[PDB]
Amino acid sequence: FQQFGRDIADTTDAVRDPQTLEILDITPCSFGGVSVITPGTNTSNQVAVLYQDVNCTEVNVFQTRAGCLIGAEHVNNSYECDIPIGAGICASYQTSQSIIAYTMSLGAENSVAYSNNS
Amino acid sequence: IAIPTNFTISVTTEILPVSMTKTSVDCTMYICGDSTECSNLLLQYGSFCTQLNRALTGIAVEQDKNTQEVFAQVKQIYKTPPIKDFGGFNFSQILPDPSKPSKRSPIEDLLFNKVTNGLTVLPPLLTDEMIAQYTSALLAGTITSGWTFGAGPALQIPFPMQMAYRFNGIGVTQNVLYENQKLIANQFNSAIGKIQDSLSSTPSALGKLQDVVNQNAQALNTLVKQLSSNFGAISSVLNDILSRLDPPEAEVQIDRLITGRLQSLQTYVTQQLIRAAEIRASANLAATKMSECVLGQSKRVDFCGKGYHLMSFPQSAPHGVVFLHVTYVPAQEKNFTTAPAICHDGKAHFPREGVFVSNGTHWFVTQRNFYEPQIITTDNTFVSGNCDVVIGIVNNTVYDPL
Amino acid sequence: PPLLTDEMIAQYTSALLAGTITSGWTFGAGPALQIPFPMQMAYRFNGIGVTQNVLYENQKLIANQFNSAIGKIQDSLSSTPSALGKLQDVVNQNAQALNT
Amino acid sequence: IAIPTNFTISVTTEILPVSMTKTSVDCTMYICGDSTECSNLLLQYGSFCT
Amino acid sequence: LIRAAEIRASANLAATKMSECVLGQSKRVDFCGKGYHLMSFPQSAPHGVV
Ligand SMILES: *[C@@H]1O[C@H](CO)[C@@H](O[C@@H]2O[C@H](CO)[C@@H](O)[C@H](O)[C@H]2NC(C)=O)[C@H](O)[C@H]1NC(C)=O
Ligand SMILES: *[C@@H]1O[C@H](CO)[C@@H](O[C@@H]2O[C@H](CO)[C@@H](O)[C@H](O)[C@H]2NC(C)=O)[C@H](O)[C@H]1NC(C)=O
Ligand SMILES: *[C@@H]1O[C@H](CO)[C@@H](O[C@@H]2O[C@H](CO)[C@@H](O)[C@H](O)[C@H]2NC(C)=O)[C@H](O)[C@H]1NC(C)=O
Ligand SMILES: *[C@@H]1O[C@H](CO)[C@@H](O)[C@H](O)[C@H]1NC(C)=O
Ligand SMILES: *[C@@H]1O[C@H](CO)[C@@H](O)[C@H](O)[C@H]1NC(C)=O
Ligand SMILES: *[C@@H]1O[C@H](CO)[C@@H](O)[C@H](O)[C@H]1NC(C)=O
Ligand SMILES: *[C@@H]1O[C@H](CO)[C@@H](O)[C@H](O)[C@H]1NC(C)=O
Ligand SMILES: *[C@@H]1O[C@H](CO)[C@@H](O)[C@H](O)[C@H]1NC(C)=O
Ligand SMILES: *[C@@H]1O[C@H](CO)[C@@H](O)[C@H](O)[C@H]1NC(C)=O
Repeated sequence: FQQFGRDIADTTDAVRDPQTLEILDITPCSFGGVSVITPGTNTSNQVAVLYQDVNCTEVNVFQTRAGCLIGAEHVNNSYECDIPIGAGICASYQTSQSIIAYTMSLGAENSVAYSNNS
Repeated sequence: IAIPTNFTISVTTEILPVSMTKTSVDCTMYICGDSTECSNLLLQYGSFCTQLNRALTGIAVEQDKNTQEVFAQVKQIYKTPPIKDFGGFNFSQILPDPSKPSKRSPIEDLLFNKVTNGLTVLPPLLTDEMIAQYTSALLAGTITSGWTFGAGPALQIPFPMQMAYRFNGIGVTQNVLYENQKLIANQFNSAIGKIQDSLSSTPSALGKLQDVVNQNAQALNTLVKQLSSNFGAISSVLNDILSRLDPPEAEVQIDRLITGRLQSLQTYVTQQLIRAAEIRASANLAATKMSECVLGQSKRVDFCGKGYHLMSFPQSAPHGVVFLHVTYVPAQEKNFTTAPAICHDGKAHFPREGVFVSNGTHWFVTQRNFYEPQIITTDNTFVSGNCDVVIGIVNNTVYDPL
Repeated sequence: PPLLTDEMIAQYTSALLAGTITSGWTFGAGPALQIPFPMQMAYRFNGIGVTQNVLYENQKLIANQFNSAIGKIQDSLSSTPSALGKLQDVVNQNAQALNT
Repeated sequence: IAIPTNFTISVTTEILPVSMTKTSVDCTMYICGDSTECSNLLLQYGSFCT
Repeated sequence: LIRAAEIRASANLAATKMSECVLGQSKRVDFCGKGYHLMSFPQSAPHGVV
């Protein structure tokens, strides 16, 4: 005898079709903020757009945990963070010149020589 | 006078919150969800939504800065040697575990397991793997260099010699360590094991870290629950209000709803600001603790646990940090009869470093924090004055080593 | 009403005073260990770069100065022009807020 | 160079606040004092009280 | 709330001062009065310490 479901926070998230009794699930269609990643206008005039928390179907397209990044070329290297984005991903204007998104490097690798006599 | 004759090594624990959860709220979408009339009416209020968005962005940036300044204390990344001949000490319970994925220590795994509509959350800039790498680098640098890597370039040093330095730093001769290495190592290992066992057994181990999350969740829940109030209007649902009432009269109801929701948003933002300020204060305290207690040895009392401070090690935790302070504490003491000075030939002898003592028949001089009698000679005392000014001076004989 | 009463606060302060006087700083780190007060003061001088000869030869002068300073502090605390402003401003502010 | 030849022992005071007066204000009694109609009207605002 | 935050900060400072200055001897300058520190004693007061 139940018609429509509800959530813990009192949000409609399940409806049964009247004509054909069958359970359906309701999820709102995607939304999110928009951010623009740019260097100084003195340096250049090229920009990149980060679509926050939206899946790369509703819009050089790159996928991150923060969102869908457009206009940045992925690389294999690792540099110091310049313009933070999220989840350890940073972007900078580097050489020709373009915008690259990478994984930030914590520091230089080291290993001190240890022994019980030195 | 009472002098200890034995010591125990103890390890304690400290938990400090560092960062909050980054959140953002769309003012327009929250107040009016896809309603042209509501948006137009709200347009006649000003820059409240902009102010709220700016405040929330500032909060998020502050959280990221807090975590960065707390954990990014080292310039390079060090690695422990493959050999594990640390003079008999056992560090397997705090070093990263290679067998299990994610490269976290068993204590860190126990810590992680214990804590388990216009609203968006942003991911933190630094991930758990990077935090773990920082903690491992700090731990290895400490273990293999003492405080030299924090002072300047890293310099290696055997661990028993470093512990001898640390004992010398609290007024106890390194003699004691070089005699009781085995006992001290056994006590250290047993204390580490006890901390590992007790942390899981005690239920209220991470009360602060749980409380922060609970408060944030409750605030978000009450903010989202406030959306279902009439605020004196005919109904609390905008589409039904529009479908029922006429355009001339629906304006009042929409205005009442807008007023209520704007007030709710303002209250939520103010509460967030206050809580963020408190969290920032806690993060500053944690950063000071890390700097002054892990990268060095501090003489401040009760700043790094109860007792005389020796060393400490950091461990990461969800939205916080955990310290393991290692301290020295006297255990077993007797009492004797003391004297301020000694008369030899009309001259007064005072101890150089130590205190005079006797068991009832002979007089000796020892240290201050450990019973270790020595015979009285001219290398333990210095002459100053005569035998007529000091109150309570005692006849005796001072041996001549010549 | 507050959880801790004034008598309990006084008991804590008396315990701290007695522990300090009769043990130096040992009771804050481990078990309490007795020590004569002149010897403790000699240690305190030794901690600031002054040898123990100074105290062991000027004990009487130092004691007289200590007692005189304590008396002066008591007299100033009585005949001062409202030095306890920090503890009064809070009460004034709370009263004003409640009155408004 | 100057080297002291005598000393003095000085005692100073320092005052610090610790706690303020605990207080609690009855939300409903303060707003709608013993009034069923006022309480019913207020009940439409939500969780501005708890 | 805003006033209580400040009161809590002052209470934390007082606790740190007590722990570092009554139970031991401190080498921090001007933390425990002008001059070279020797010792200190606490005294209770209404909603504060001295
Ligand atoms: C000082 O204390 C240690 C314990 O911290 C004593 O070591 C214990 O000695 C007893 C008797 O020899 C053994 O049964 C225990 O197993 C020892 N404990 C450990 C951890 O090894 C030590 O004997 C004490 N020394 C003196 C002189 O009293
Ligand atoms: C350091 O401690 C760990 C345990 O905390 C020791 O590992 C144990 O070794 C014994 C003997 O091989 C095994 O029976 C246990 O199952 C091991 N425990 C774990 C958790 O692996 C380790 O041996 C110690 N280090 C040294 C050098 O002995
Ligand atoms: C106080 O210490 C002295 C020094 O050890 C003790 O004198 C020794 O006593 C033992 C007997 O227990 C003798 O075998 C030694 O020859 C003594 N040493 C010297 C240099 O004479 C003295 O006995 C201790 N006092 C007490 C009450 O035990
Ligand atoms: C409504 O009519 C259709 C047409 O046959 C039928 O399949 C459906 O089951 C009917 N609805 C209900 C609730 O019986
Ligand atoms: C994100 O997009 C990819 C690509 O189509 C898809 O496989 C994945 O299921 C999407 N995730 C979500 C949560 O929609
Ligand atoms: C590394 O480079 C290869 C090709 O050069 C590419 O396929 C791969 O995705 C890169 N990986 C990363 C992590 O950049
Ligand atoms: C102090 O000395 C007395 C007598 O010399 C003795 O009875 C007492 O047990 C001693 N105190 C301790 C803690 O051993
Ligand atoms: C210790 O005090 C007692 C009693 O006041 C006194 O008889 C004794 O002489 C004092 N000790 C010294 C070394 O003066
Ligand atoms: C210490 O020795 C001197 C040397 O003559 C003597 O006069 C004095 O009485 C002695 N002290 C005691 C307490 O007997």
